[PDB]
Amino acid sequence: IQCSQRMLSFSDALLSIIATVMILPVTHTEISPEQQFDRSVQRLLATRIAVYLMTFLIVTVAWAAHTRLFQVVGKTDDTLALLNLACMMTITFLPYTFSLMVTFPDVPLGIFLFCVCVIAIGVVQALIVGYAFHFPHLLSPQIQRSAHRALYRRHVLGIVLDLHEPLSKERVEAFSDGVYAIVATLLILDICEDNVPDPKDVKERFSGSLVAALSATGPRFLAYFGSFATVGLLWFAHHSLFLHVRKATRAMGLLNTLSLAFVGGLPLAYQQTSAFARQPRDELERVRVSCTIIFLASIFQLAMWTTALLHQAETLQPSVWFGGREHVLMFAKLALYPCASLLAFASTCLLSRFSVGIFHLMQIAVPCAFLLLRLLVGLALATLRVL
Amino acid sequence: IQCSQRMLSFSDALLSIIATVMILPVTHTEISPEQQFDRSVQRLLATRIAVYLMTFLIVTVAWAAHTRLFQVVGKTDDTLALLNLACMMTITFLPYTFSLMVTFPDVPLGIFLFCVCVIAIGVVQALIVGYAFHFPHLLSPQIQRSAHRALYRRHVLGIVLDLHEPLSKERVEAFSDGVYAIVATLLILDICEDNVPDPKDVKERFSGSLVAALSATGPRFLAYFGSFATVGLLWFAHHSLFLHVRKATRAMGLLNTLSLAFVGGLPLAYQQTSAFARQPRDELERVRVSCTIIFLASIFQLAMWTTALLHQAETLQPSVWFGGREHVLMFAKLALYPCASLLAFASTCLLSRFSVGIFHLMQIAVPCAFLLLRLLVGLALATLRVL
Amino acid sequence: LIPIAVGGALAGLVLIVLIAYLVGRKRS
Amino acid sequence: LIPIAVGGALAGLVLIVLIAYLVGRKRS
Repeated sequence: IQCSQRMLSFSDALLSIIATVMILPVTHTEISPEQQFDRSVQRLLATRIAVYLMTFLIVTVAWAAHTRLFQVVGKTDDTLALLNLACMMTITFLPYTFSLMVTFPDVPLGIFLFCVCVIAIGVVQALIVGYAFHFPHLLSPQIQRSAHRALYRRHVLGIVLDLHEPLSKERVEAFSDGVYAIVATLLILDICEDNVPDPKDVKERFSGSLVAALSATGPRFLAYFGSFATVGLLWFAHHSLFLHVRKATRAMGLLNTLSLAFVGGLPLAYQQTSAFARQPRDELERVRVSCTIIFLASIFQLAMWTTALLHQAETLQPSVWFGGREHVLMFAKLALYPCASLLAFASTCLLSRFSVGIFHLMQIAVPCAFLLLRLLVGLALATLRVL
Repeated sequence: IQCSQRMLSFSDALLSIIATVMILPVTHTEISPEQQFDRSVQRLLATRIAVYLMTFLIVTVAWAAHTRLFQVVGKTDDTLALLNLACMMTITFLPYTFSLMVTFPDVPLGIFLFCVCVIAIGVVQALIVGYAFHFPHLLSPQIQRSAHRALYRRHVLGIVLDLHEPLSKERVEAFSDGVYAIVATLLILDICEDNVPDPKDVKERFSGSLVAALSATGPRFLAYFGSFATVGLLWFAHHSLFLHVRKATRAMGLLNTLSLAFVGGLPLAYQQTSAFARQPRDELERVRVSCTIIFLASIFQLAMWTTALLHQAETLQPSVWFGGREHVLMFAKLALYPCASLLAFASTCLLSRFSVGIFHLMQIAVPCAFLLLRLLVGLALATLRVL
Repeated sequence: LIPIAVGGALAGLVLIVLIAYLVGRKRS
Repeated sequence: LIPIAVGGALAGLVLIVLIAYLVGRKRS
């Protein structure tokens, strides 16, 4: 009988991969052919994005169920590890089955297969529940101390077959880290896959000048740079926030899920923004899309912190309470990105023809603002203390 | 000043992704055209495998350097998180630059770029070291307790610009979990990407019979099933082993690196083994390849445990020492896979024409043997106690 | 066109965040 | 052909693992 930490970490890694699987078709999409084949390509792109969002939400629901199930189960043994492996294996099929269902809604086979997958997940979780309750010493201390465990043995089974409830903070952190890491390095995978200069390619087009062939692919490298920087800074904000949380609630979990779902779209936004169009109006539209995606990504982290503030008296560390030693700094740190993204958006309307340059300048502004945030907060508070 | 656990976990996830990036070209390869275009395709395949191995080893070396660097550095702050993000971003380029160098060895540009990447990693790690030693309270308790810290401030810098030394057990676990999770779900990504029946595809070839179109792709689903099962059970063995380790040494780290590098090849082995050939001799060869890959993967886990046994008196938990309560069970658990793989290999020579069926039967035998391992060990020991 | 409308939706989102923060402050 | 030779290399690997285990046992 051993601690279950590592098996839950492995399960969280698997769940991150499975949830974010369906992003690959979106980034691997036929991005931009000239002469505006959009009138027919945009239906495909929108279908792919919708499938991505739906699959991510479904897998997140499955992950939440898993987190609760192994919250009631405290310890692990050789049998529970294998049962959890079976549960993970059956979970891994949800994206493909959902995509098949949406692809062929009229044929009942897809819906039947999705139902089969859900039933399998439920059955395996029920087996885990039964195994745990058949051996009392595996349950969490609270459950096996209680005398009503008999009712819980059926209650949890009924669940597996509200906003104030706790989630596992550790598993929220693990899943969020997995998703952030997958997204940040998303479009370096394809660069490695297909962007190394072919010897014949350089020989014919670039007459053997490898430097010319390399520079021909600058835009995708720049897009990767921007995407990684933005996603890393969003993760930094998330990490700073969650270093100060005592307990995580279901509302915070839902807001985190929304934040991650919207974070997932940044690689596409940057790929498109560096996929230069024929005329600059499309470029302004691309910048607007990037700004709105970033705002949507970060506003939900800010919303999560504000929601936790409603019960700070129990939910947060004292250092972040109202009037705390770092409350102002935390608010500024979480509000930075939404402000910059919103201003970059508004610039497209107010100072349109300079907005692309303003977006580029904002990309450089935000990281430095994060780096000096404590110093700038101190300076601003010192200035405003006597006003 | 806050704990650095989560930032190291995120760094380990990023490093797993970066190290395993170059496997994608191997699995996305032009697997098997009939009439044996191997005479020219095998050079490409071997080049890709060599690049994968070299890049994985390089990224593992970088990860080990990072683990030591943040072993000397104990705590983290807002600045160290951003510096670590910069270090990770610069690390992410190693695979592409190495591939470019190997692709164009005569052109000095690739070698220069690789040197630039290495120098950048070193410079950023030196900046982290300087920042840490400029603020004493961030270092680990041992270093800031010592009075020779002045020498260490230059010593670690000299390192960043032996077998008995300790590694971070937590980071070994995290990196291994990342790699195992990436590999296990490796060839479901492509199934989702390109294996959903196209409406026109089923309409023309299969006359609208979606079931026929689905069954046309059975082999890849079966390959995914086998790959996930094998990799999950290997991870289970790794997890059971490392639940009983007090300290991890550099020799154990090297053996773990070899184990992971050889684990990475299983998806290709299974994809090929389900990529049925024209005649069964090639099938026997494919089974041999799968068996040898599995043996290479697991024998190094067994070797790691045996190496740790040499200093069990300090390295392992008492329960696994010689004569311990679980020593025999641990040995059997780690030796299972090598034995089955070796027997499956030998069958190809001794009982060749039944060897494919024996491989299939072994795939079912191993998981059940793991499930009942404690009971079977008890039974065998009871029988042999009086012989 | 829509850009100003979607910007207004963004403004509404930040406004609900602000009202949540102010409610928390008042509760204290 | 090679199959038996590579199998012998595998046997050598397991043999070095076994010798390591026996050395550890003897050290006790």
